[PDB]
This record gives sequence, structure tokens and C-alpha cells, in this order.
Amino acid sequence: AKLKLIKIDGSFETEPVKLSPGLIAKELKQQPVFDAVLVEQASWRQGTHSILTKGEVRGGGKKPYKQKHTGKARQGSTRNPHFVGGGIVFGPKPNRNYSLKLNKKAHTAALHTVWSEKLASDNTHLVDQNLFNKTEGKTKVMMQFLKSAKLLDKNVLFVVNTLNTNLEQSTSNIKNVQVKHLDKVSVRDLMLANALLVEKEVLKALEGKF
Amino acid sequence: MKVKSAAKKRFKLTKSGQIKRKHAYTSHLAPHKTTKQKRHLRKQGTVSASDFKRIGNLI
Amino acid sequence: MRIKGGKQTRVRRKKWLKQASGSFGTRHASYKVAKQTVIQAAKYAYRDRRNKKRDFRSLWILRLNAALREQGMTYSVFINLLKKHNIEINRKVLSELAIKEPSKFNLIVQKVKS
Amino acid sequence: LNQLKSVPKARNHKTKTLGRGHGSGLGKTSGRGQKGQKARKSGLTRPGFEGGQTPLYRRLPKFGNARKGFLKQEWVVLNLNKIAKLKLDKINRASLIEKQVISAKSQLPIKLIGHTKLEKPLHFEVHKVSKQALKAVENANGSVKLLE
RNA sequence: CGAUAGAAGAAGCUGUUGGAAAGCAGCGCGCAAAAGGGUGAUAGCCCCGUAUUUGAAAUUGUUUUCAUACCUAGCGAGAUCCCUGAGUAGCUCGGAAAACGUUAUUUUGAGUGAAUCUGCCCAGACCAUUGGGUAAGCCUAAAUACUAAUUAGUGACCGAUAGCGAAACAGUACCGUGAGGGAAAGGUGAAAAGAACCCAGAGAUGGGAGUGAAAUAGAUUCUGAAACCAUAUGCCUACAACGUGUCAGAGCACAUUAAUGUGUGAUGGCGUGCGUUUUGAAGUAUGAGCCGGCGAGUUAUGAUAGCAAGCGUUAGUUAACCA
RNA sequence: UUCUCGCAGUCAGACAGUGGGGGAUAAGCUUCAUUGUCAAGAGGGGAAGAGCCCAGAUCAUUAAAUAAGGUCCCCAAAAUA
RNA sequence: UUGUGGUAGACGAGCGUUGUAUUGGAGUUGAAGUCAAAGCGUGAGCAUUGGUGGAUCCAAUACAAGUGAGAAUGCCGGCA
Repeated sequence: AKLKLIKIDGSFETEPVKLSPGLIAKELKQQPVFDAVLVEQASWRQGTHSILTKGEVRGGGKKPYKQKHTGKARQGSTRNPHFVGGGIVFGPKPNRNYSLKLNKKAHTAALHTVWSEKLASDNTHLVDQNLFNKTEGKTKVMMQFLKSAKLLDKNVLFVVNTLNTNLEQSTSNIKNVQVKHLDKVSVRDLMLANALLVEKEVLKALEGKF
Repeated sequence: MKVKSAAKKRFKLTKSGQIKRKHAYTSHLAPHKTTKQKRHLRKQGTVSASDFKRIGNLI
Repeated sequence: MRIKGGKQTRVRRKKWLKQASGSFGTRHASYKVAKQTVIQAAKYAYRDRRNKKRDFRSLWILRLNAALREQGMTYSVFINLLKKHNIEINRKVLSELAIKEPSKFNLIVQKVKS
Repeated sequence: LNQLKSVPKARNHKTKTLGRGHGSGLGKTSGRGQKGQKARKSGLTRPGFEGGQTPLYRRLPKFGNARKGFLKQEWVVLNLNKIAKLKLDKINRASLIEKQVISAKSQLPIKLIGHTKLEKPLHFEVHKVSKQALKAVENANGSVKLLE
């Protein structure tokens, strides 16, 4: 599945660039990607959810009740999970973390498989340093390029390895673009985007880890 | 979650578990055994499977 | 995170009170009584399903014997005239329905006479 | 596997929850028996209790140990069967790290164990040779030097 | 270099639903801002604004650089010269800590009490060899918890029987003398455009005429359900011992979540409530007035087992820490 | 049904028949073993009837045979010597 | 073929459900939601329509459950 380079206008060129073997996998596995997105998607908590249990609520314990010569229960405590005193034995804690961990070899297999799938999904046209230059700070030209090839199906995630002022100025005021670095990646991002752009150089760099 | 020292002082462990215990009539009284009984009650012994997990998981 | 859903209980209450109907006093107005009365109504339905077979069997026996006694025969004797003679698949309920047909039981009693 | 169609391989086995109805499984019965001490509040008693029964651990003598206040020094052992598919003449400490054999912080003397003969001409250094192991390495047309 | 005043700072029209648009449709336009909200429904370009962008009058702080007190500083030869932190080290009756339960080690409540450098103590009793260093004088930045307190910001943060006793004029009223204990709270309507005129009525109050897009937008208040209290529509409906019921069902009123339709019921059969804990209850064993809200099987460090997955012949796997 | 394994429920039992011990062959009585019942499982029958007899209920049915047992009426069932 | 009685219990099939992210949609030319009907389901439920309300929710794979109310001589509130 050789991929042809594309220009900033949307027209292709005469060089269909060969795909590095550092992304194509042998067998497709759905469990490593599943638990990788499981661990990555979580941990949105900021310790926000916190409640006071019966031992954490404020109050002076006393017994206004007398068991004999009364109709209600004894209930020598007033801050109960079922009275108006409050305090539930079960609730959210600011210390729960739900520890999860991913190995090295399984992570490598999952990343290689997802690189094979995303490179062969054919939702990408290769870019080069030449179109990186002569780039205005306007996001309007970026939108012109995007709609020239009309990538209006899914959000597009570019992967970059070198920083340019045009890149930081542009690609920042559009609802349908996102940019990340070669090693600043996570399978959750790839499967969420379902559309991406890749530069020529990073293929050989990623070939190393395979 | 520790290893119970006070209970582990009375047994030995071998390959693939197989906890080993001692033989009674050794501490305070044993003028009541035959020579056969004296020598075989100096040797070692095994345990039952009724508490096998409950002692293996604990000790 | 606190879970909502203070309405699903009332939805279930309305659904289960929809089953109950035609109840006197505070039996179609109290949901706690409504649950028990719905259960008892379902058990009464089960009872009817297990009872009506025998009930209607005895009903047909009595209704047919009422006619049979007029002809001078009892039900026990009447079965014998069909058991060995006049080989048929006719039923007690079938004979009771045929009672509603005039001059046809006469055909049956002259058939066993033949 | 996208978040509108993501599926696992073979997972999602049954979980346990007992406070959500009887017909849903283990309601007020809860599976905790009836009229018991462990069944009541603060059940699941500590290990080391039999409910008043006399245990045997305190009714049993203690095993012998002729080494109190001292420990047996650890020694690295190169098993002959395992070393069969390895090759390094004149074993030294500074190279077994690459082969995942020796530890970074170790001064353990080497001991040779096993009559399971290997399949290559190798000259080896060890602090101790076992007689059966010595015969096995003699049959391996190699050599062995006795270290300290 | 900030902080405690600031300031510059891009980009839209037409028709429509419409009471009102912000929504929709047509063509757009900017973007370094299509970050967030309001704006008469459901706005990137209407604003608040924002990104970006700089500023301190006056004060304080973080340091950098410069000139610069103060003192900081080894190698050779002798000499049984002197010194090297005395009630010191020790020993006894014992505590206190040391993981220790007095034992190495440290300190002392009561006593006695040396030595010198070849000295002392120590190397979990102790001596001998070996080895450490010469306490018993003193300050010492470095990593320290916490946010009472502040800024900037965030929330698979609770949302008015929740979140803090306290969204609110909360520890408030109030109770106990007194320590102490300790309630109740939101949303009119787009803009009050807060119901003018009239009527009855002593007034209060209500009802018509109005405004307001809507008066289920009228002040009670975002809406406004069941228990509870009456009412009328079809039928039954005051000689019958009924957990007021079931199945059939005359007869009557209907005409559908349109269907072998629904509703009531003169009448025949059938017809010892529930959760509880017990040898076992119809139970006359308890408990429940009803309705509605609420209300109780979890987390952390893990281990074991089943399943699943990675790797798997010299295995797998990192803790901490760091980008 | 035998082997391992995880999770267990009972752990204060009662009822019929027999052999019983106790008692006083007085006890639907206490305590033992055996055939069954329940606790774990409905129904039909006998005046009501959990443990007595007949027993083993996926369900709909207004079908058949019928189990013990019953046949003047209640209510299904016949008479003759 | 056994079936399909069943306490405790082991055990399978699952559902509803709030929030997360997509994937999308619907929406004052109608929404969450109230009431009713003479529906769909083996069930945990789903509805459609009508009044009713004049601004928000849903549908399908996964994620974590302060999660699912018959009594607790339950508490609160209202009504007796």
C-alpha cells in the first residue's frame, strides 16, 4: 500500500513513497489496544469527588433518646447513613487511583499493530518539509488545504518531529485539527482521531523501535 | 499481611509445599512408648488434607 | 458522582398499579396494598387455571346426567352402552352440547338400540 | 475498535453484588449462613482462631535450627543443564550481566551442580566441583579450575 | 524578574420560523482569537471578551553582575616537652528508648569512682589477635509536613430531604444557667410590561374589562403527582356474615394503544395477608396509618485461584527517581 | 457414587411405622437405629386438616386413562341377589 | 435422552441505570417531564399517541458504578 506524497494545494506528485516496515505488523490483536485505551482513557479525576463518612462528618455525639418509654428506636448515634445526620459508609474518596500498568513487550506489539492499521487505513496523504515552508501564520490557508482534499470525515491528527514558527502560529484555531509529536502519542488518540497526517522522515525513525 | 512467625516455628517446608510436622510425646512426658514407638516417634510425619489449603494459604 | 433516577421508582409504581383495577377502598389507592393484591390476583388466576378443568368436567357430568335420568338410565349405565357398543369418540362435553340440539339425542339412544 | 464499536477478545465475566435484590442473586439471605458468629457484624475473623478449639501449633514442639544469629551465605550456581546452551570460557563476574546470570551487586562465589552433561568444549572456573558434576564435565572434554 | 492600578488587541449580512433568533436556509468573512459565557428559543464574526501583546507612579520581594569589610589556607627536621572537651569512662541496685519485654548501645533516681595517645571505648555478653576513631565544646543552608492564608486554574466535583450545622443576614433563632447542643431556605416574568377601568363587598378580598407574545407568564410563583377532601358521568346500590376477592356471568353504558373491544355487576362456583426469626404459624408471636423522598456490601497495599493477554529458552518484570 | 479443586448450607430439629431405652405400652412425650415426610416439593382425600393415605405440579387447554378411595343430597358417581 | 418442584446454597442468561469519550441525531414548525389509553416484551423494560411544558435529551459498542427499595418497632416531609 504505497502512499503518494501530496502538496499544500492538494495535488499529488510523481513519487509514491515506499512504506517503512517498522509499522506493518504480522497479526492483529484487539486486547492489548483495548487495555491500553482502558488505562489511558481513565485518570480524569482530580481528587474532586470527596464525601464525609460517619467518622468524618462534624457533630457532637449524644443520646437524646431513651429506649424505654419511647416509640422510636434507640439509635445512640445521630449521624447515620439513613438519618438526617448524614454520612454514608460508601462514597468517593480523593485517594482512589485504580492502579493500572502496561508492560513493555505488549506495549510494543500493540503500538506496532496500531501503526500497521493506521498506515494501511489509507486516510492519509504524505507530507514533506517543502510544504512546511512558505507557510503563512494564517489558519485560513490551513483550512484551504484541508478542504481542498476535504478531510471532513473525522478529526485529523498530524504527527511532527521538528518545530517551526508557522506550525505553532497556525493549526490552532480549527475545530477539526490536532497536532502531536512522534513520541508524544497514545493509541487512544489514534483510535479517537480515525484520521491522521504523517511526514516522510518519521517513518525511518519509527522503523527503529519496529 | 505478614508471615505468622508464632505459628511457622513448628513446621518445615519442602519442594512443592509438603509441610512437615514433628511427632508428639517429646516435651514433658514419654515413659510410655516402645522401642519401635520411640524410634518412629522420633522420625517425621505428614499432615491431613482437611486443612491443607487453610494452612498452606495462611502459612 | 451522584446518580439520578428519582423517577424510575414512580414509573415502576405506575406500571404495577396499572395491573390492578376495580379495587374497593384503599386497595386501588395504596401501592403497598396494590403489590399484594396483584400477587393474590395472579395466584387466583393460577388457581382458576388449575380448577376449571375439573369444575367443568363435573358440570358436564351433572348436566348430562340430568337428561339421562329422564330417559330412565344413570350416567354409570349410560357409559357402558358406549364403551362396548356404538364405538365413538364423543365426549361428555360433546353430549352436553348435543343436548342443546333437539331430536338428536333421540338418534343416539335409538342408535344404541340398533 | 473505536469508542462506538470497541469490543474485547473474550472478557466481561460475571461480577458479584449482593445488596441489589433477592432474585438478582443473594439478597437478604446474602449467602452468609444463619445464626453464626462469623455471619454477624464484623465477621471474617482474624487468622489464628478456631472458635475455642484447641489448636495444634501450640500443642507441637518446634523444629531444630543449629544456626541462630547467622545466615547461610548465598552462592551463585551455574546449573550444568542450563549452561548447556551457553558458551563463555573462563567465566568472570564482569560478563554474566549481559547473559542475565549474575547480579549488579554481588560477591557470591560460584558453585558447580549437576551431572547433566552439556554439548560443547568449554573451560570453566568454579570454587567447588561436585564429584558427579566433575565426572559430567570430564565427559564434556572440557576443563575446570577449582577456585576458592 | 514579578506582585499589588492599567492598556492595545481580527472577523456578517439577507429571508424565514417567529412576540422576540441566537435556530434554520443563501452567500459569506476572519482566525495569533472556531478559548468561555450572556445576549427576548438553539450566536467563532452582537458584546462581555480572549489569544497575542506590553506597562508601575509608590512599596515589597526573587536573584544576576560589579566595587568591596571579615577571616578563611600546607609541606620538612626535633622531642619519653605540653595539649587534645573528667564525676569522664566505668561498676552496682533498675528503669527509658533501642524491632527488645533493660541485653550489645545510649541516659540517669541512689551510691563509689581511674587512666593516658603504648589512652579509651567499640566490632548487639565478654576477653585475646586484628580493625575504627580519639567523644564527653559549639552553630550549621540542602530534601521536611500543612494550607489556617493568597494568586492563576481545574473538576466521569454535590446540586436545594445533596453539597459544609450554614447556596440564604449561620452556628442563626432557639434550648439547656452553663460547658454543650442546635432548625428553614434557590429559579416571577424577555423586559413587571407587578393585574390601571368597572363591579360586588364596611374594608379586606374576589370577579369581569386590560397590559403583557403566552395570565398555567398574576406575585402562591420554572412546572406543578399520589396519599388526603369533596363532586358529577354508566351501572350496582339498605335479609346480608365475604383479607370486599378470583373465574364465569344475566342485564346495562360504551365504541378502542381497532381489537376473538372496553367499562360496571343481579347472580353460581371457587376462595385461612405479608418481611422476620423458629421443630414448625393463617397466627391469637413481633412490626408496619398511608403517601412520597431518602435509606445500608466499598477503597488502599496484596496474595491465591479461574479466564484472557504479552513474552517465553538462559525468563519475565521494574519500584523509587528523572524528561 | 470414585480423584483434585473453589464456593459452600445445616450444625437448638421436628413428624409417621416398627424394634426400642426412659416413663406408667398414659403421653401427637424425652432419647437411639431403621422405611419414608419436611426442613428443601405442590396437589387430591377425608368437618376443618404441611409431615396420616394416595404422591411428585414447564406452561395453555372446557381431551383420555384412571392412583388410593368413593358412589342418597349437599357434590361427580348403581344397582341387583 | 433427561427434561423444566425447589430452601440455604453453587450455578448460567442478562437488563435497567447515572456520568465519560466518541459516533450521530432530534429538538419553541416541540424537550427533559406529568396524567391516560382498550400496546410491545420470559423479565429485568420499551414504548406510540393525546392533553399537558414552552428548553433539552435520546439511539447503538465500550468505560466506572455514592447503582436498582417491602417493611430496618427505618428517619424526614405531607396527609390522615
